[PDB]
Amino acid sequence: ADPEIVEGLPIPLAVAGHHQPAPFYLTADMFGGLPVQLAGGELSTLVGKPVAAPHTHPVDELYLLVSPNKGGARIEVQLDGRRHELLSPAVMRIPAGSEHCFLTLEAEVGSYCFGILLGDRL
Amino acid sequence: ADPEIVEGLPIPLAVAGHHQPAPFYLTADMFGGLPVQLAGGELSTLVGKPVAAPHTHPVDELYLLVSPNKGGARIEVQLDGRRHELLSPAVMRIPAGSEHCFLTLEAEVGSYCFGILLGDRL
Repeated sequence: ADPEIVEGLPIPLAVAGHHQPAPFYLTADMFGGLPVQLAGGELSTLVGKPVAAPHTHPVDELYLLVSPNKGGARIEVQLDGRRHELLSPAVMRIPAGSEHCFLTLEAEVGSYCFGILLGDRL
Repeated sequence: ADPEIVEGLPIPLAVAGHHQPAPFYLTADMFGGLPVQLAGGELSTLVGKPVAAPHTHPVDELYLLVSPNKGGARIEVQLDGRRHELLSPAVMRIPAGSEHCFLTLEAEVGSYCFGILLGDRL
């Protein structure tokens, strides 16, 4: 087993507000310790099916939205109780402590949203 | 214009070893300053077409490989002059200073590889 690689992905972690574990691709324990965590997933099966209720983390975060066609995915991010619209590709800042969640309004195969956590606590 | 969002993506930055600019989705200047940078892209048009010669960065890095079907993308990462194989989903550590690059061997629509730079210098 090659210590430079992790193939045991995603790592499903319990996360506040979620109805099933969130899929993690980077965790804080990896490779002797990372300064970020990263969760997310492909959106084609999540149209109209939010992964979570509004929830918080004690670290700043970023949402990253990508899709193979320009504008191929659209999400709504609730932040501080108000909706923001993202059209792929896009990034959005989510301040530490802020109540947030996203909803997929449209996606194609290969649309991805990731939550990038700028620290090691959830 | 909503300061919490960046829609002007990707941000094509000149990067050593590349033949065209690398597509950045997170840059160090964003949102008043980030501690990471992130570049990458969809792999279906990159099968057999490496983006770069071996090159280095002065910060630790991670490669993240995802695809809509489990095992739907396979890449080879050269690290320290030796090839490592990644089958999606996977992550690989790339130590600061280490000569590295990747080659897409197989991908489907929606396969993505990202380089996640654990610092603010290239």
